[PDB]
Amino acid sequence: ESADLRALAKHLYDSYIKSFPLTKAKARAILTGKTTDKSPFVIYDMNSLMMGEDKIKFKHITPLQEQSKEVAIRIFQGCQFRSVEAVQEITEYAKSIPGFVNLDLNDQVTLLKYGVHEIIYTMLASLMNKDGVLISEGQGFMTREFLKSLRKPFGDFMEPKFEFAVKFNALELDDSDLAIFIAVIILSGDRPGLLNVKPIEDIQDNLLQALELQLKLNHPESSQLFAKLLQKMTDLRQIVMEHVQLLQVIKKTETDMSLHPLLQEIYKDLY
Amino acid sequence: EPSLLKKLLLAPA
Ligand SMILES: CN(CCOc1ccc(C[C@H](Nc2ccccc2C(=O)c2ccccc2)C(=O)O)cc1)c1ccccn1
Repeated sequence: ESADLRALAKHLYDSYIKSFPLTKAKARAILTGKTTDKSPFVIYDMNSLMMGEDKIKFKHITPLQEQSKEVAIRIFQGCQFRSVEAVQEITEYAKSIPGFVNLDLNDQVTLLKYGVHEIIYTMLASLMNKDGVLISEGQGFMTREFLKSLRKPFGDFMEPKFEFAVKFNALELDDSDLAIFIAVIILSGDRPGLLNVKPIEDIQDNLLQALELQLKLNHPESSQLFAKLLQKMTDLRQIVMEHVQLLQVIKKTETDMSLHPLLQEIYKDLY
Repeated sequence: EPSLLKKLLLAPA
């Protein structure tokens, strides 16, 4: 019973640590200053983005600053670059969820396809405070105000993620809780087009029991925290769907802003 | 057309 659920929780946490370089613990230490590392470079405008380019991981044909003469598109390109790597991290993590790699490979694909952005948005909250988001493994802090100032639809992308994060961060989960929660998101048996749902739901039932136990043990003073966290899963879907519509605006109105093929594959026929 | 997600899922380690 609960014996293996504690082992599962620990296995997931260890895998999470292996898969995600910038944990919530590291990010909070940076965001609160409880680190001996130098303060992240604060990107709050065109000029600061130009000077902080060296802190935004970006490997391309030319430097980030030369991607466009326009700030919004530089941000778009750097964020796309990060998302591709985020997807790869989440995929590695997923493969460590017990049972996951034994599922139909086409179902593994489907679970990843519909789960990765929900997980990205969940984990982005770990990197956020009310005023901005850590970027490039905490190498840069991009202000919420700056992101909101970008011309439409560029300035509409991050604000719903900040609004989600402020409420989600109020739950005060830590990495050990998050490791099980994002496993629960991945193992969702109601993703469209799943070929064989029972094995997925069976895994998710175990993950849900380990999450509930983990939350009770780790947050004894937070009654119904499980119930509160479960109610956020549905918010993530709305964020994804709203993000899709914004990407659709980019696609219908901007030239030369095709997505990385991995993102195109994820988004193709999404919902 | 070959799935990039499949490539990532089949990659070892
Ligand atoms: C904001 N941030 C941290 C990572 O934030 C993420 C925020 C969202 C995502 C998901 C990802 N988003 C995009 C994908 C391609 C291009 C732009 C976006 C944006 O989301 C976007 C668009 C316009 C303005 C701002 C963002 C997706 O859908 O795959 C992944 C990561 C950045 C920003 C610039 C450089 C590096 N770090």
